[PDB]
Amino acid sequence: VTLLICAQKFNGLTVLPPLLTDEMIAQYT
Amino acid sequence: LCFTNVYADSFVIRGDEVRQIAPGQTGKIADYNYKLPDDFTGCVIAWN
Amino acid sequence: VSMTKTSVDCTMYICGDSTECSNLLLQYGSFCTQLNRALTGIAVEQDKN
Amino acid sequence: IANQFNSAIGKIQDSLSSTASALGKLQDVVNQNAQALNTLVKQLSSNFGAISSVLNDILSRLDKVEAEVQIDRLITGRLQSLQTYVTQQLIRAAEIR
Amino acid sequence: LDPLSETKCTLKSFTVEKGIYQTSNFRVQPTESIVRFPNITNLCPFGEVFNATRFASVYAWNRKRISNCVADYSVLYNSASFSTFKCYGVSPTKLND
Amino acid sequence: KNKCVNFNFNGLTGTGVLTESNKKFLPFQQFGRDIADTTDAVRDPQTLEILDITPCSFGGVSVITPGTNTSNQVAVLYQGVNCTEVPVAIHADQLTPTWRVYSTGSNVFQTRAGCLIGAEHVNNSYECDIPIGAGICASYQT
Ligand SMILES: *[C@@H]1O[C@H](CO)[C@@H](O[C@@H]2O[C@H](CO)[C@@H](O)[C@H](O)[C@H]2NC(C)=O)[C@H](O)[C@H]1NC(C)=O
Ligand SMILES: *[C@@H]1O[C@H](CO)[C@@H](O[C@@H]2O[C@H](CO)[C@@H](O)[C@H](O)[C@H]2NC(C)=O)[C@H](O)[C@H]1NC(C)=O
Ligand SMILES: *[C@@H]1O[C@H](CO)[C@@H](O)[C@H](O)[C@H]1NC(C)=O
Ligand SMILES: *[C@@H]1O[C@H](CO)[C@@H](O)[C@H](O)[C@H]1NC(C)=O
Ligand SMILES: *[C@@H]1O[C@H](CO)[C@@H](O)[C@H](O)[C@H]1NC(C)=O
Ligand SMILES: *[C@@H]1O[C@H](CO)[C@@H](O)[C@H](O)[C@H]1NC(C)=O
Repeated sequence: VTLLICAQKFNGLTVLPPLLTDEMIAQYT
Repeated sequence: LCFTNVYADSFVIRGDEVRQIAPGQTGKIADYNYKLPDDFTGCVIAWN
Repeated sequence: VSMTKTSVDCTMYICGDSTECSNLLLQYGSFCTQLNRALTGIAVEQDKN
Repeated sequence: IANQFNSAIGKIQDSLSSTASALGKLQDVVNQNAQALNTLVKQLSSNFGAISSVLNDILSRLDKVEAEVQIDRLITGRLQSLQTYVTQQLIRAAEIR
Repeated sequence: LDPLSETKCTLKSFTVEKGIYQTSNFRVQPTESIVRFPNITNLCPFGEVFNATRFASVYAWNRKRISNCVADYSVLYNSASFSTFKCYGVSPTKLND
Repeated sequence: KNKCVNFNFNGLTGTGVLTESNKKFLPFQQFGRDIADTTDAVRDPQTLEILDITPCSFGGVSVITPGTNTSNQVAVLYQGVNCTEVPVAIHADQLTPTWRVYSTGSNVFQTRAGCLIGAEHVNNSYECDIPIGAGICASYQT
């Protein structure tokens, strides 16, 4: 699974990070 | 209808400049003499 | 389990550096705040999930 | 029972190391989210009946008076563009929940 | 006045509960302004249009190219001689920009 | 170039950061367009030097508080911001936010979530109190 965006930002569209990083998800798992 | 305050602004111009007394206009009467606000409320009355 | 969190500045999307647009957009009331309240509720839920 | 388990976990890797499409349920989510932001950026290019899709082309040309009738069109069409996106995302968030 | 005041003002409450509270997006504003027009040492021959001795009949209306020249439209719009001066996708006052 | 300015090209007045474009614009190509159908580049009419336009730096801002009941002290998170863009944020270049008591720095911590100011970074881990993102939380403590 592989996760434009810059142009979306130039237009007020932003992505926020998840609270648990992929390392914290892997520690729980 | 009632009104909070009322004013009458009185003056003389030429028939050709009467169009400049409307709000949001341009030209030497609207720019150098008498400007109405772009949100004007009131009535413009003119006669020969 | 979750999806991408997004936030959308309703002023910058609708009004591209336009004060006139802003002063016009203010005539719709709470729409922009309601859109950000919705996307924040979706975004908080991605961490709950 | 242990050799079976070890062989069954072996096949799990083989399958994931081989096929391109096994996580199709997760990529879809990424594809849906991206497609909705790319559609929302495309809405900006629409006139909605204004003389241009660009506010700088309206402000530089029409004076405030003539401009507001054009700016309102762009505000009206964009506002819906955002409402559409947020309604699609609120419905789509309930699928993910 | 301060971040906290912007959260009180965004929550519409004079007290704020413990937690993170998104506020207005920040943004650096222009340090100065810039204008970049192709430098033209010649102006446009509007006198050879508006003061030409003979106009064309409407059944065979004339068409003149205006090119590689500066156009001061404030002179054209300031003249009280024109009974009609209507601009349809632009405004005459902002033609100079 | 590399400055927040109100540029104007061929009648096109726009606000953005002009920058020499690395894009190999063909001679005929005047303006440069971004995927968003927006102007990401433009040709200078006088001195031919293709210019990438980029918008001036921005992000969300989020305020972290033990709650007005507990105290008035707060910490500020600048979303998706590297710490070096908060020295860039100066009153000289007035920003939408008129307040700037945080640009005094010394506690500017960098989170993957963004630039966080007024909160003291520590090595101790705790249960998450206020969630900042990318593994970081904040809390009001001695
Ligand atoms: C019962 O089934 C198991 C498999 O579940 C059989 O075990 C396999 O036996 C073959 C040889 O016949 C080996 O090559 C395989 O490695 C064995 N399986 C595993 C995973 O190690 C077993 O033979 C079956 N028993 C009967 C009586 O049929
Ligand atoms: C067309 O001719 C008239 C006069 O023949 C010009 O009008 C003059 O304009 C100047 C300013 O450029 C004024 O100072 C004069 O007072 C005007 N004279 C009169 C009698 O009107 C007009 O400029 C000419 N138009 C063009 C495009 O050359
Ligand atoms: C403007 O003047 C400069 C002077 O060096 C020249 O190089 C440039 O070509 C001129 N602008 C235009 C119209 O190209
Ligand atoms: C905190 O809340 C309590 C009630 O729960 C109230 O009595 C007290 O005055 C508050 N303190 C401050 C400083 O807000
Ligand atoms: C911020 O920029 C500096 C450049 O000196 C870089 O070294 C650092 O990793 C960046 N921090 C983040 C995570 O943005
Ligand atoms: C964290 O530990 C490092 C050494 O690993 C030390 O240099 C640093 O000062 C510590 N920071 C805090 C906040 O205690």
